[PDB]
Amino acid sequence: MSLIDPRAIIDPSARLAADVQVGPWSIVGAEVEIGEGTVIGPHVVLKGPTKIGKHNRIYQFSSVGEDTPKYKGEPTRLVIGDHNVIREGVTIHRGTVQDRAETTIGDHNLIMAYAHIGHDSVIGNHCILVNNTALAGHVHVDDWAILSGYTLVHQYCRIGAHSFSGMGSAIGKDVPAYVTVFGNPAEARSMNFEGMRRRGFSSEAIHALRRAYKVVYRQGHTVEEALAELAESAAQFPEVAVFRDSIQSATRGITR
Amino acid sequence: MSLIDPRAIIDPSARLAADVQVGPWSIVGAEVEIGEGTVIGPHVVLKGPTKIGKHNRIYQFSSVGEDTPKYKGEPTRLVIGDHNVIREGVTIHRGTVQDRAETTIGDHNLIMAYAHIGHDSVIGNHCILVNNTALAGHVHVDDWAILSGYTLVHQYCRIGAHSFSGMGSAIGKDVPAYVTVFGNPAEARSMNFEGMRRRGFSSEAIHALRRAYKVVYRQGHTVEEALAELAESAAQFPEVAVFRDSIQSATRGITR
Amino acid sequence: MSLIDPRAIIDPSARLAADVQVGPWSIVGAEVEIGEGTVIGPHVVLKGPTKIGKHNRIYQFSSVGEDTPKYKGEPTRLVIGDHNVIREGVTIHRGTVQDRAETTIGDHNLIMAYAHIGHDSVIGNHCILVNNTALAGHVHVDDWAILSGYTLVHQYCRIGAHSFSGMGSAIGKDVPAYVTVFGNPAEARSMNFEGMRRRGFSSEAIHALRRAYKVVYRQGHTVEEALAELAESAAQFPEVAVFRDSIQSATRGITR
Ligand SMILES: CCc1ccccc1OCC(=O)N(CC(=O)NC)Cc1ccc(-n2cncn2)cc1
Ligand SMILES: CCc1ccccc1OCC(=O)N(CC(=O)NC)Cc1ccc(-n2cncn2)cc1
Ligand SMILES: CCc1ccccc1OCC(=O)N(CC(=O)NC)Cc1ccc(-n2cncn2)cc1
Repeated sequence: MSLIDPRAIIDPSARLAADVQVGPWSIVGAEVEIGEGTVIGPHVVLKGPTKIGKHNRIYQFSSVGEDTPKYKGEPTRLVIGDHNVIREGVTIHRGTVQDRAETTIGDHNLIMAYAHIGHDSVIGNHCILVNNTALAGHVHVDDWAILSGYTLVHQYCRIGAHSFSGMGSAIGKDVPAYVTVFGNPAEARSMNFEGMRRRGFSSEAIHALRRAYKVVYRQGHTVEEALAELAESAAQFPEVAVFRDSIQSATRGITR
Repeated sequence: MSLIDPRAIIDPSARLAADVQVGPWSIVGAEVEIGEGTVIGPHVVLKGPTKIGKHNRIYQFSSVGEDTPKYKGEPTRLVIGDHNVIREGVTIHRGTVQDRAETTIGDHNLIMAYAHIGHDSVIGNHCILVNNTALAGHVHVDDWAILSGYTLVHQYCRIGAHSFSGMGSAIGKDVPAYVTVFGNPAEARSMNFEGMRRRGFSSEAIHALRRAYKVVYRQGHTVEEALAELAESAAQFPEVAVFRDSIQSATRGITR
Repeated sequence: MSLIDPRAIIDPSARLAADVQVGPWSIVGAEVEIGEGTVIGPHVVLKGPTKIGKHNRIYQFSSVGEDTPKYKGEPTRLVIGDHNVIREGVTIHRGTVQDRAETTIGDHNLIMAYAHIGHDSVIGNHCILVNNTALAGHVHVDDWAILSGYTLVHQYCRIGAHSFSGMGSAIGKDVPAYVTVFGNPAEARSMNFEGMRRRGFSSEAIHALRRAYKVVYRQGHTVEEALAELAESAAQFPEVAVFRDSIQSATRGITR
């Protein structure tokens, strides 16, 4: 009946909205802030400084807000947005504040059982990290990306918007927006046309993206050559600009 | 010491046989039925509608009977047989009743630490799912199959009786009965002759199965041509019929 | 306030040093011995016969000292040294005493989330097992080895001192000291020069080891031929002797 179970431990410094639910044997640690409509299951460990937004769901056996591995006492933070689902056994680490490297998760994400979000990672909105996906640290996952079960992501990799990885992919380089990748080591296969159609992209945009993939991957061009050729299409289609920008911001080279 | 620990939470609608043991801080949810001689460890989450048979053992940090990912309020079920061992951290999801697709586990299975059994999967008898094996959903695992640690199985795949996967195999196609598969992506290597000898298969049946593997994999035959060539041997040896039948029922093609 | 939380369960046969901390809902099982300065987190399961040394930290949802898979009642043990960190969800199994095959962990090790240490495994000092690394059983990990996230190790493998595995590596053979291995199946790539520099190895020692790698992997020599050509260098440099000794004691062959 009581929203906060009497068997839960709520640190005196934690700040909760009035309707937050916390299950039995859960720990809401010092410096944890939890927003309206959030439901914390039983057996959850929350550590701070962490901000959890509204209408989130965190399942049993999760450890959210764990320590970042420059100096002792350096402020760190984890920020989670709204309408996220964090399934059982998920581990999420905090990130450093002063260098703008906090760990941050946006809205409407689904982080499935035993997934791992390493320190300083940034997840956008509407992403899906399937069971046991592991982000080593400093990984950027843009909107609508889907990482299938047991995908591994090397530190500093960028996962483009609407990209997709096959199960067991081992990502060591950047994944451009819309690109589908598979295997260990991951290799580019195609584009996520299915995702584009579900998102309501025009047939013209999809056609421009199919041509864009060919320019980058099938016409023997260098990254510099491909970027120069994409400028025109990118200026005309915002979806092609999303693709072009992801190749431009690749620091680890692109997955091929 | 009381069989049902006073620190566990037992829903009034749960039905436990008189000798059932439940450890501290476990939750036995509504519509969970537990049979004679079953031992639930501490820190277990059981959710229903779920039926657990006799003489099972469920270890700590497991979540058994989690929600399946057509309509709101559709009755779903999980059925577990007898003499099974579900180790720490295992996750098992329920499945839909209406279409006869509930999640089902038979008898004498060993489901090792952090293994995942996705919605609508069906496991037979005497199977071994090693640490972190993950069945995406709608997977059928036939009797005596052994999936080595960290094996990944794509949705709708069928794992044949007495088959074997090496550690870290990523299975995207059906695995015929007796076949040994390895790697990411999985590739067929041989037959599990060691398993046949442990089961007491005759020298004649083993010989016929060795010839059958060659018909399918080493003589350039198409699946259709292979199935016709095995017809005679399958009528004479029930074990060859198991192999032929697994290739016949392969909807995603066979692992090569 | 109290060092042993009143919500923890301490078996009457367990032996703890006076200053041991045990968090809420943790179970310190029968025949568990815990040394000075060790901190057991909440939701931890410790099973014995197990010895845990001094200044260790064991995190939530870990199962340490679980049963090993000759006869019923054969004495089995797990021994952990000092200054180790065992992160969330780690599973560590005991090993047999009679044949001197107990599971042993030395000092200053870091065993990261969901790692698995199988029965009869031996971990030295200053090792790092990254998230979800799994040692099947009977694995020997020598000092300073680093196994990246999701590394899988086959039973009976030896991981040499200062060696390194890339994320998702599937190790089926021995890894010589200082060697870097990657992929599924694992392949030798180079030497851990970064590790050598962190240990303050001389310029001569770092150069003799680079020469040693070439003798074994780049000059078309057989193992017996390579061991002969290393004999002179091993006599002058103790670090080359460590490399030579790991190749000489390889029972499953060397990773190539
Ligand atoms: C074997 C590893 C594994 C383990 C567990 C699950 C799947 C696994 O591999 C398959 C996989 O990752 N996907 C395919 C699949 O299961 N589709 C349903 C991608 C995927 C896409 C979307 C979603 N969800 C969207 N809302 C809820 N879930 C789920 C998965
Ligand atoms: C590194 C991944 C990994 C992680 C954990 C364990 C093994 C792992 O890989 C090895 C593996 O999966 N097997 C080999 C092995 O450990 N044999 C003992 C298959 C196997 C066959 C049978 C059993 N049983 C256990 N109880 C009864 N049967 C266990 C394994
Ligand atoms: C995706 C799998 C994965 C999952 C989780 C983490 C990393 C993962 O892969 C990367 C990886 O395993 N390493 C690279 C890396 O993260 N370096 C910081 C090796 C490594 C080396 C040293 C240490 N630590 C030393 N002291 C404390 N930790 C950590 C990792």
